[PDB]
Amino acid sequence: MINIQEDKLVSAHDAEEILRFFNCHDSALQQEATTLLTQEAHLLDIQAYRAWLEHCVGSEVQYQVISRELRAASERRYKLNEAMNVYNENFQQLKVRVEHQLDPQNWGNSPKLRFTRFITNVQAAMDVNDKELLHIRSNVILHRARRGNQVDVFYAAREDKWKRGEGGVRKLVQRFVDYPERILQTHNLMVFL
Amino acid sequence: MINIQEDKLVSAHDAEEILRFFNCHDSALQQEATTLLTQEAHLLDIQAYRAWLEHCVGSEVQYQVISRELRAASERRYKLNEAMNVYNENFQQLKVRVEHQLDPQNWGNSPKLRFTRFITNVQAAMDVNDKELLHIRSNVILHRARRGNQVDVFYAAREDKWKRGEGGVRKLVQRFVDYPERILQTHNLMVFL
Amino acid sequence: MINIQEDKLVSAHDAEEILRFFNCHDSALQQEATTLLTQEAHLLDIQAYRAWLEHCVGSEVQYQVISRELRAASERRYKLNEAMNVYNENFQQLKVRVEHQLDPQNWGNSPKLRFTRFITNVQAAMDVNDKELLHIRSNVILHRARRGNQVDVFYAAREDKWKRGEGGVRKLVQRFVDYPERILQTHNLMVFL
Amino acid sequence: MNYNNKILVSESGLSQKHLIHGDEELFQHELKTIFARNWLFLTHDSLIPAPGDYVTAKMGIDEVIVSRQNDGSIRAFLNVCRHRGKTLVSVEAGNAKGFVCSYHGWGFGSNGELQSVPFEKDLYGESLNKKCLGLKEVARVESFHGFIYGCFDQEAPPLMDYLGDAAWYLEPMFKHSGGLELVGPPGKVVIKANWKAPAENFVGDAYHVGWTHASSLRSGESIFSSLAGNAALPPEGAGLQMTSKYGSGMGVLWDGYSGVHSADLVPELMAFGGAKQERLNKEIGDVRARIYRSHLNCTVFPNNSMLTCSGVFKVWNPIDANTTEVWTYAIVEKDMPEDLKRRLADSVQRTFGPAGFWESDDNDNMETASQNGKKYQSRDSDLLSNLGFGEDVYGDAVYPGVVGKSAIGETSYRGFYRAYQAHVSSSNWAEFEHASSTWHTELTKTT
Amino acid sequence: MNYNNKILVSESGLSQKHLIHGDEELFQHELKTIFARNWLFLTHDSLIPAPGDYVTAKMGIDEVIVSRQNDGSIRAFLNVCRHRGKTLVSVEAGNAKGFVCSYHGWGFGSNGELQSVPFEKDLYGESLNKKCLGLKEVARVESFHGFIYGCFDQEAPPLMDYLGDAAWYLEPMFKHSGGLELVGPPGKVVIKANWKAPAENFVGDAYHVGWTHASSLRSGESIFSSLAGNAALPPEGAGLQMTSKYGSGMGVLWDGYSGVHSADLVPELMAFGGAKQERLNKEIGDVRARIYRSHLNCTVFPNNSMLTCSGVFKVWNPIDANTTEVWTYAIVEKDMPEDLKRRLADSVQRTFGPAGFWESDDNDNMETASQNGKKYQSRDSDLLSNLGFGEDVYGDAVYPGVVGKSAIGETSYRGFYRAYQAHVSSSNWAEFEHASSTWHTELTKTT
Amino acid sequence: MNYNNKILVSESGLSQKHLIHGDEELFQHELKTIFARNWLFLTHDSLIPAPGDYVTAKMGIDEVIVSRQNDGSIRAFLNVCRHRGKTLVSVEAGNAKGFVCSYHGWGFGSNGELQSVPFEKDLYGESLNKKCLGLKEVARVESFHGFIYGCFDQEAPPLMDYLGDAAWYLEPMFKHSGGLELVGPPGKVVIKANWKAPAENFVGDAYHVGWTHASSLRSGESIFSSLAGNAALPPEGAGLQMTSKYGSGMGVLWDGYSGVHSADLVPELMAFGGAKQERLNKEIGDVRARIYRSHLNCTVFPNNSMLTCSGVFKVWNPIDANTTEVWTYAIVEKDMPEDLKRRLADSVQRTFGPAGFWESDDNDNMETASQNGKKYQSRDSDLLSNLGFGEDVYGDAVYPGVVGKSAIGETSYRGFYRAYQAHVSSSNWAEFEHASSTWHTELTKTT
Ligand code: FES
Ligand code: FES
Ligand code: FES
Ligand SMILES: [Fe+3]
Ligand SMILES: [Fe+3]
Ligand SMILES: [Fe+3]
Repeated sequence: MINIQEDKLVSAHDAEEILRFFNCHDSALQQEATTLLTQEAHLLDIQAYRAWLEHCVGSEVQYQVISRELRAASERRYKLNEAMNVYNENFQQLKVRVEHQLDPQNWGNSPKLRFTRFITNVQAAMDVNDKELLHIRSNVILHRARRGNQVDVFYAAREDKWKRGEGGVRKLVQRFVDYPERILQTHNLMVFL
Repeated sequence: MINIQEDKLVSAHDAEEILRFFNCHDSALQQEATTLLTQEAHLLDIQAYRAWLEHCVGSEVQYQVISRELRAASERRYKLNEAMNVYNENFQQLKVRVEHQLDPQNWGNSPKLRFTRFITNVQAAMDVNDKELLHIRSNVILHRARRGNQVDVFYAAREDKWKRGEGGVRKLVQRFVDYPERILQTHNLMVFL
Repeated sequence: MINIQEDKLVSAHDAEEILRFFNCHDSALQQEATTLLTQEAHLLDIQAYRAWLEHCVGSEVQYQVISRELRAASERRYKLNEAMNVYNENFQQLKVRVEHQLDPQNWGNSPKLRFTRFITNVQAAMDVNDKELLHIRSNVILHRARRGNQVDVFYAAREDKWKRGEGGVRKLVQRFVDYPERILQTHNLMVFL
Repeated sequence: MNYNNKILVSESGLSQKHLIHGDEELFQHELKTIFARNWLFLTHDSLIPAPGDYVTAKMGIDEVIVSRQNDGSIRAFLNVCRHRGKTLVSVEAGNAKGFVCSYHGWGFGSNGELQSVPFEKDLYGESLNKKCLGLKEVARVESFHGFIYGCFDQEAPPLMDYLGDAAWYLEPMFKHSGGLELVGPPGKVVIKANWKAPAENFVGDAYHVGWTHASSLRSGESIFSSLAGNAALPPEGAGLQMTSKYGSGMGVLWDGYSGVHSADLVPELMAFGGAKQERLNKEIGDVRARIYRSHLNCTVFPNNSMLTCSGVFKVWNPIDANTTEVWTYAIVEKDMPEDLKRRLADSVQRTFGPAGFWESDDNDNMETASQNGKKYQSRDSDLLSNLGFGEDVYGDAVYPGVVGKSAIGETSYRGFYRAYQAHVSSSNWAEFEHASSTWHTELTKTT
Repeated sequence: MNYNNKILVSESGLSQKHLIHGDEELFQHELKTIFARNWLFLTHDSLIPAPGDYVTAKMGIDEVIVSRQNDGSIRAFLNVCRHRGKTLVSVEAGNAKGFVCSYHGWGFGSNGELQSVPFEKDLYGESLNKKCLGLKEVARVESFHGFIYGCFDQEAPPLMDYLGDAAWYLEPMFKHSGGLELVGPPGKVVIKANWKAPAENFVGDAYHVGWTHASSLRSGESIFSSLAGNAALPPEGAGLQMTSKYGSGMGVLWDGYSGVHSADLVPELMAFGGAKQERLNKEIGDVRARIYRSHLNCTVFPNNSMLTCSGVFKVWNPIDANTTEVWTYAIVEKDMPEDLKRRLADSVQRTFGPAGFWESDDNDNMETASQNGKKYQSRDSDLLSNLGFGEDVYGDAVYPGVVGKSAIGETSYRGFYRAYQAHVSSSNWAEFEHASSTWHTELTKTT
Repeated sequence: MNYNNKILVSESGLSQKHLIHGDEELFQHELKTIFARNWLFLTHDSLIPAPGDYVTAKMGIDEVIVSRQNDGSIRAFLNVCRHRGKTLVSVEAGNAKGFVCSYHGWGFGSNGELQSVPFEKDLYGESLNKKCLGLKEVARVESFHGFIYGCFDQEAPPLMDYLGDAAWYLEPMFKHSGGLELVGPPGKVVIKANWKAPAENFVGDAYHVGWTHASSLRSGESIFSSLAGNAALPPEGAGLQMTSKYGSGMGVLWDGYSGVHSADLVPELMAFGGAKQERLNKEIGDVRARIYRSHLNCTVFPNNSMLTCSGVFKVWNPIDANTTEVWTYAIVEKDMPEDLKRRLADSVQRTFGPAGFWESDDNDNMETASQNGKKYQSRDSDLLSNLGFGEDVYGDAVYPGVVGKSAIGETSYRGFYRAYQAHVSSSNWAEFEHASSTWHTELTKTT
């Protein structure tokens, strides 16, 4: 579909990702993906982090959120690290973050935080080579309220890979987010997108 | 699914509500619920409040939005009223609010307000004992603009019960919202979530 | 459904538009519309503006976004232009805007902007007289981030007409948005809603 | 601006410069001369009844912890750790024997004392004088029939004296009814108005009700529904207005016991209040028993307002000159049946809470009036409060205070602004008193 | 800062301290010495043609109601109630015989008079002097060929004199073409720039067009498309620049009647303007008839700008030092066919409106230039406006004003800032005049 | 406020007025006396290694371009065009031989010189003195082993002298390890705290770790995990604290080479640092080789902090009194294997980055402490920093600087605030020096 020499603002990665969804439309896969994501978001919104790990997250997961340095659209010489990892977590590292959330001496969690997640624009396609691997794209608005008058709203597109694991349950094996805001105005990014 | 002794941040109510959706998935019920909510939101967005009452709201409705006092995550002794009711309306009380909106001397309504509602994350399940009672969960972003430069955005999860009434039309018989922001920064909460 | 003499806040246009969706529900049309809009939003989000024009936009398109002057709810005498056109574009005018975006001397595009679109509340109905014309209504939240700390969020309802064009591809032939905020607080409205 | 000389409020309270609702330098000056000086509402006994119970409250822009002591008294402290200044308590209410700071773990008692410091022996040795490191304590904390007020200024008049002539009007409901309870938690909403806009509105504004609240009156079907759209003026003798030396004031609307409550609660309330009134006739006399079941719209200077009978209780917490955080509680009579109290509490929030349809009518009035105070051509303009001037009395045989014997007027605005001007131009309570030695004469001129 | 002595603008307008775009104390000072003193754009006859028609407009940070009187005149009033200061009118335009305040219901006429007060007889008696309670009136309201300006200062020069030498350049289009209409409603957008950044840009900035608007020039295919990316400098004698005593100024680009309009409108416009020019040659002479159909980029001091021919009409409404509310209208010639007027109006918004692709090119320029004015190391730095200095003339036989006989220069910046500095350092119009007694000599030094 | 006389910091640094974290006038004063005067972190050699490489950085509220010159040196310039003040460079890093302004197209070299102006010949002729129109240059740019700092004040001490006694502690890691690299790009997050809150926390706050970070210590399983919840005090001689004349200071925790890194990296790090230490014993001696692999929590005055070994490198960029933009980089030893550097860089962001679970523990501490500084009753209150006072030494035979021979104390706060007060009360570097002639005696009183 996309020629990136003509569509000059489109990255090679973005053009690759779109081809994956335009071709095969599978209406029931879109519906399975919607259910999966709605249930994940429900668990996260009620802060059932252990349940999220147990039911939504695969043992081989890579959970990654990057922040890309601002560079010239015309930049061709400067070749140093383009991005940093806000998150780049394996299952054990996610478990550490979950323990931190549940610890009774996490003072920042009292009074209890309030999360509301809005998941939209779900697209789903099976991978062409690994027929057990489901590609899911979705957008999230995440609202976090705490301590009377603190309100932070996060906005992101998520590129996921999900795979059937134990009990035949589809679990997240990769999440990739390129966070759109370079300087965060939300105090921190301490939320599971 | 959820053990609240292990998932220490999850309330008993939240764990109860989630069990209701994880079990029975009924793809066509999810679709009926989506239609119902999209149509309700359309009527509300165009300020057809009488039509909303007539077509979406059951005569036995309880329409409730609470604000919960901030208490210690570890609090076990202090046992006074935990929440206040921003809304706790029966059908007649909703009708009063609707008349107030339509009154030609409601000065705050001139010039006309602009509403846009975004409904996401719809889940639906029939009740286990009353087979005529449909549980619907959904999240809303509500955008309200008025008077040139006033913009307020509301974010909430809604726990609804809907039941077939007259003409066989599914109508709202309970809406419950636990409003996530303790101190409102939107001038007021004078919107139908 | 709506009597605008009783539902005093509802405009004739709004009451007309709603009748179109309440009557015929066609579950698969709703699904086709959802796909169309999700794909359009994906192309726009990755800034594949040429691909958007080629794949989503009909040659006979009218792409219109108005800003309505604030007038008294009771106003009956003053009869001058009620609105101005933020956009009122034919295909050639959209192409001009697309060239402007892709021009290597559009300094405002370096570093690259980040867009995330959230499309919700999709409704779809075939037109009663032209059976080749599909009416689609949807709501959009559009998030635009640039230059470290600039973040603008747009909110709108879109009334679209889509029609099969060449290759049998459904393309946009009319988009109408009545922008809800009278004074924009987003620096500009230079985004494709 | 020289606050000693600047005439912000004209003689007799007749007018005020519009800038008082918008000027940020004046707002900063009010923190000192209004909020650090005067009595401010904290909480009710009913919200902290047991030893160790506490709530947080604002006093001006400061936050305080208000805690029930072991001996039954209440003490209040700045919610700020004595070490590096972190906010100590992050919740709104609870029960505890002390508060531990989450920064370095200093532990303070419910009595404010520094009780423990992590590794004190190994780190400070005997060097730390904990006795001098207790939380900063609110100098004065006093009760008016269960309602707890605080004052940073040790020189303030006792709360009872501060209420002045207003106390006589509150007592039937606050004392002789058997007592009130505050039903929490409060609604909390930020409005873009100066704290004085809702304060003045509740202290003395009956004039606006018929026009501002036309839609709510018509829709809600309350006992005042005939006022809707200024279709009818209240009868002669439908009420009165009063004000007092220290600025507190109120309107009295005779017999309006059901207040703003919609038709669904009118019969039950009118029965309840009438039955209590019959018993009170023998104890406090006919006039005062009638006051008990009359609707009082009152401001306790500076920023605490209420509607008795309607049961609305407000704190207008100042944030900046065009920002206020509104706290809304319900007040109920302790001896009402519990089901009535629940329904009354819901009805207060229904009308005057965060989604209060009445309160929403007032939003634009307050916000634009306040914001216009910043606009260049309006700063030096005069807000008018001359309605009824030259007809007020003082020292009446039956009704105490400076009193306007009419339901609608601006008597209470004049007394509120007289007290406000005396405070802003004074350095301490002695100077306020000197500035106020002929307060009632100033208010009744041309009478 | 001592505005009497502080050199914010250097001699001959050659440079300005960067802080002028960021300093909030100076912004407050401008409200007084710029906006309360000078003529400000309100509306057009075409927007309020009939008795009772009104619009709201800003004058600096103040809001005013501008109303067509029964006798055909226009009066303007502060949009602020005389009672407790509420904003009177909440809409942008309409038709009415009066305005009733939604707070307590005071009713003011279209003429500003207090006409009615609810229950006046029962409440105020004969005590209320309504005659003294009319809306605060804008002292001066004058028309320039249908374009209505207001001034709070009764001592201001008449609008025609205030336009000075700029009037001669505007007249062909404003007067001799048969007249203009303003097509509303305006686009309205908030930018994070000081009002002076777009003001200076429109008054005299041809230099930026080829570089800033490279993408719009290339994409839109307008009659100026060859400038794209500074690929080509305009011919010798392609235009000129002028400025005037009271600060108004403009660029003239000879013959550019289709202006920024994209190729789709070029042939029709070039035909229309050329045909009118041929008729005007006999009435006003060749030079002035050519001016009619030449593109003028003008600022009417302080904050009203326009592009004739392109038909863009702007108000840069000040909010604070780094915030401006931009209003964008289209101007059309009354005798154009209606279909052309509609298309021209859409094209103005397409290029310079809220989604104007040209206007968007300017956003970063204006916003960062303004915001850099707050940065510590930049506050005392000098913005340069020396291009063409020492080549300007005054009293030319053909072109009036201080004139730079080149299309690109900074002549108009220098005159704008000369007038700005004279106002900010002056207490009233008499002092501005004294400060301006050698204005053109100051501007033409080294010539 | 009179900064010459106002005691914001008490003798010996023992206490500070809480207003210093909230007062906006003082913030403006700091721009002058702190940020325009002192050395500020810009970048690392590793981020701009090749000719033409550049980054943007903040210096206080100013933005600068930092560019590698052809001759290998680094020069820095205000990121502000010399014409009309537009921000020149809108990206964070890149490679270029110059920077062209997008407003009117002026082209500046990597060396700051004005190199080209569009149509210079036709427009300016020979009139434009480009030689005087170069970008405003940062007076001083110096390197500390690859780490580049800038200073607007030509009179500042050389960077090495400015680091004073702190340099001795940094050298083992910064110099003797073979050198460090900064791994970019940085995380960037805005917090609602004054820049001094995180600055003071990193300079000298070991006391808070066990309590504030209880959850992170317990969850992460780092070499300091036993501190969780103040369950255990570190051994005697577990470390020390130091401070220096110009305000820089640090804590030293002996042997803590794996720092905050979770168990997954502990064995690899402890092996790596231990092996290097064994080689360093012969080159720099046992004590200094041990310092190399000990955890230093340091602030380089005023607003640059780091945790060596953990590899966290912070810039607390000031925005206003209650707003700070936090930049977070990872530091790694150049001779670590590349896979270890990648994992170490991820672990730094995992713990202390935008989603850093440790850094999040500190948010409320810093934000509320800062915001409480604005609250009326707290402005004049005293933040305490007396822990360990009277036990500090100066001129120790082994450890230089003012030194507290204990792991936990407030020695480094006292030296930071002593230097801060000397700067805020001084007009230039000469006056700071005069104010600092007995700095170490002031700090060791009662010892
Ligand atoms: S700030 Fe409270 S213990 Fe240190
Ligand atoms: S404020 Fe307008 S009538 Fe009172
Ligand atoms: S502002 Fe940079 S070239 Fe003019
Ligand atoms: Fe009211
Ligand atoms: Fe431009
Ligand atoms: Fe910490």
